Amino acid sequence: SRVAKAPVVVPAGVDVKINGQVITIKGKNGELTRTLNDAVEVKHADNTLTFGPRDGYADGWAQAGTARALLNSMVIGVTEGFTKKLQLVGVGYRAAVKGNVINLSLGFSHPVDHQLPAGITAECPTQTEIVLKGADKQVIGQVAADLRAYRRPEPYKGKGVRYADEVVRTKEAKKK
Amino acid sequence: MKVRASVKKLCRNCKIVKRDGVIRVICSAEPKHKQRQG
Amino acid sequence: MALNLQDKQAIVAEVSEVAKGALSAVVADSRGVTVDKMTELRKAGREAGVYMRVVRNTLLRRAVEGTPFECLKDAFVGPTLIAYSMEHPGAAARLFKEFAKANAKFEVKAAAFEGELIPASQIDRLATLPT
Amino acid sequence: AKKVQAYVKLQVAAGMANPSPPVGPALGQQGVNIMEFCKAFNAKTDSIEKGLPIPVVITVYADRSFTFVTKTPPAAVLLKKAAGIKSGSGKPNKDKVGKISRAQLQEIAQTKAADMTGADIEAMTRSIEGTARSMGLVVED
RNA sequence: AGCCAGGAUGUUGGCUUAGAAGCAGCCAUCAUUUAAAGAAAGCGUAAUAGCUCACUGGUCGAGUCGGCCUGCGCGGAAGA
Repeated sequence: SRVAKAPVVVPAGVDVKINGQVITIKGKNGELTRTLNDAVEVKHADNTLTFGPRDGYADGWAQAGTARALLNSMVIGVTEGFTKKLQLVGVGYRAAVKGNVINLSLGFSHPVDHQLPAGITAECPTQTEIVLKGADKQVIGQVAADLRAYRRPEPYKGKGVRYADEVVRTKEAKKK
Repeated sequence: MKVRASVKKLCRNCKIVKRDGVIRVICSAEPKHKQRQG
Repeated sequence: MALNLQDKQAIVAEVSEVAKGALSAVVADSRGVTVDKMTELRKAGREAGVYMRVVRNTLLRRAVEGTPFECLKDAFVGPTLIAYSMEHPGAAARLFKEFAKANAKFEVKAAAFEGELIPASQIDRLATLPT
Repeated sequence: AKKVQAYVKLQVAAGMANPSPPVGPALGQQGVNIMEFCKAFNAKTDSIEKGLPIPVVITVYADRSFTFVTKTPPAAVLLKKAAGIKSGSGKPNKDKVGKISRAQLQEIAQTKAADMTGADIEAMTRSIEGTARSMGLVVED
């Protein structure tokens, strides 16, 4: 509820449309839209955006705090744009992009080609690293989860697609 | 995953969650503390 | 911490000694380690002893409550990391620009120390010392 | 002494050299040449006491440059020195060993108080005094 | 509660000292230095260490923490 009380401040140029429960934000990076739960009173009423519980709903302050932090990261995404950074540690692992398609070679008997949704811009600074940018914080975490799901960081040599910040905990071979 | 009838926090880092009507125990430190039931 | 007066027994002990003292400074360590306190109070260990204070109580109404008792102008020193450097022995004593050495010594930023009362000035280097 | 990657605290034996089941690869896992350390320490054994658990603070630099910082022996083994009763805790509170005074113990505390980290030399001896019954000793008063 | 800091000095503490180094088992568990930091909280090491942790500063700005007694619920709950 502390996050519900602290309002979000829309920067310059970032549009806001409130036709009831549907919220449309137009920005520099792109245009995000989000329909909220039917238990929040989002009142622009000013520059900033505040969030209040609508009448009757018992989890009004529960739905309020998730309405803020959605629209908080939503207005960050249209201005700065979120970046997920991945890393292909493992011998003979390659990453490359061809448009909205990421080509991966993770030691399989066939290449895996993951097609990005509309809104993701992936590039390869080196061949063992994936950095992708996009507007929505939710959708770049989802496509980072799908690329990690192809080859998880096994706990012995750490081989596999991992996040760049993610720590991995290794084990030892049993005794011999 | 230790299925039980009585889950408890074993590690200091063990946390109780209530996903989908089931009570789990998630420990970020240890994977042998991953429990569910009860 | 304990109840109301135990939170404020040091705040009435804040100004009882600088009632007969007059000058002080500012120190802080957002990088330095215990060897700073172990040796810059060994600096106090050769100056007077223990109670050359390095107390860190500048919370937004904690030392601000202890501020209108003595040296009224230090109410604007309420924000981020501040420790009050109490010293009696010697008008313009030893610990006056050894903090300028401490800018280099092991406590990389000393919270932009400058010195407040009786040079009758803010920022101006403390160099007129009666030794 | 640099920061801690190969920084250790060591020297089970001072008068004895290279105690390999005590220390051995305790620094050899960090791989420091202790052969340059010991004959240097034999030149550091020019002035003071012999055959005693005296510790050391060792950190090396990036390019094999080595550095020791020795201190006085620990206050738990300072009780065995000025008193002559080479025993300690085991279970100390019901272990009776012996007793010497604050005026007997202070002779070696005349040197080590600057070697220790304090300004109260009358209280760095109290780091032996409360150690005494924690190693089963009494203090004459 | 986060966030930005410290988290040490005696001291491998005699010891089972084969070593347990604040981190297996003994028993102590005091003192330096204090803004505060545990002869140590747990992880990780053959032995250190790493690493955070209590504790202790700053920020922010309000309630927060843990038991007790009860109402109704949840899991425990697999069969032809």
